[PDB]
Amino acid sequence: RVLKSTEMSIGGSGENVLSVHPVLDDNSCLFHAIAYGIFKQDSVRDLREMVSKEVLNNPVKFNDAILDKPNKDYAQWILKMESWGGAIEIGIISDALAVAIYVVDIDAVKIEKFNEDKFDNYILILFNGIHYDSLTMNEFKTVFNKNQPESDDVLTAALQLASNLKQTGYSFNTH
Amino acid sequence: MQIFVKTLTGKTITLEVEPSDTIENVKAKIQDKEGIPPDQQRLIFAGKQLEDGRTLSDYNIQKESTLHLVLRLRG
Repeated sequence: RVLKSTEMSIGGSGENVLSVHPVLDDNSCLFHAIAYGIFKQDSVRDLREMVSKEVLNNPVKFNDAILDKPNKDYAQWILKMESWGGAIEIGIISDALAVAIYVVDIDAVKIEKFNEDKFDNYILILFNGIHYDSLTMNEFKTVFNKNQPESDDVLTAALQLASNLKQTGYSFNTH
Repeated sequence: MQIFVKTLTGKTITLEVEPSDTIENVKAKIQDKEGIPPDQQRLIFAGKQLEDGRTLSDYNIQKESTLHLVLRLRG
């Protein structure tokens, strides 16, 4: 078989395939992407609220300068379905679910890791600059473990996939 | 000179800089060590949002000063 543009071979074994799992293009795609990786059953409400809660409950770490916004404002703001999640949400969600979250950054051709040295299990979400999707192996596995050999083959696959997607113009970016 | 950068994900990281290094240089140094694009980086020292153009001496950042790094990545 010949792979689709959203797919990438993993390792030389030839059995395994990494692929984009596209999520709804609304304003909460970051949450769809994480929810798919971890719960495989869409949640956005629960995810937004846990971020907002953690923010309220620790104004010292998440102080106004860190947040670029008054602690109380951001807690309210991130509860709105039109508010775009980003690094701050990822960090909190990662902590709270004891799973690392790796952003496969298409425009940068880099992988930005969150909590990779606290948690050995991780998911991959695919960031095209304005949108998030999820990444699966063989369309059934979404949680990987950085201590297994498969893991490097997977990360290598993610990078090539990112590279292919950037080349074919699915990148966009904003800064 | 040696300064520290702490992330919201509990990571502490040691840079080697100079008072005349710009925040940009520091951001590049962070890219080189952590693989994060500078355009996705916000740096904070002493409740200030540091600007790409100013230098480290401008913010009195010196030996064993700790910087805070927050990413963007909004989608």
